[PDB]
Amino acid sequence: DFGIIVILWKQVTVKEDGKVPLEPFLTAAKEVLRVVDAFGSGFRIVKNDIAGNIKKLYRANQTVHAETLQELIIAENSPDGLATVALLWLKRAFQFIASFLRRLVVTDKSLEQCVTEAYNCTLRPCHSAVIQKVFWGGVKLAPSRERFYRKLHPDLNIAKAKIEEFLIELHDPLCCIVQFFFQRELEDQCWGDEVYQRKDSSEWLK
Repeated sequence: DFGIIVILWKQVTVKEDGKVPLEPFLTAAKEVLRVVDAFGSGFRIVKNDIAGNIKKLYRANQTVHAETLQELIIAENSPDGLATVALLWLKRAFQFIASFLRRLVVTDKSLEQCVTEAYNCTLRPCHSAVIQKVFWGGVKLAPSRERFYRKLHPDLNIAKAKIEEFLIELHDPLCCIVQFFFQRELEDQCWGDEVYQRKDSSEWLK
């Protein structure tokens, strides 16, 4: 039922006010772990990042009861806030996953090459030398594109189409959070994938 990731991300509606609803975001965030699981144990760092930071954002909102991500981060008003740090790293992980999957579905590069390029433009500068070496060790455990697709859905054509549909629905909420983190001067290292992060949520397809 991989296609549920598209439905859940479509529920993360960014309206004209440019705020991301918190509960729909976290519900859809958890589904991104499917993508990560299809890569396997070489994505342990990314997996634990995403899962740990989802849980921290629920914990950071337990008393604040913010309706939107922006409201929660504004409430904390600190770069060391527990939601603020958790969302920094969840944002970066989703910029990595978006870049990896964009390259996978638009190019004929190997899956290992797609993940290398994705890492390089997202999480790599955020990682110490020793953690980069752990990540490269996990990239050695990369599956093929086809194995990875089939872990998502047994039909390769459905897996590819649904990754593309997911990328469209991830785009606006993610790019809104990326912009917000610049507005608040919270992101100093990870710039992400310039093609994906263009304004239109389907520009990257071309």
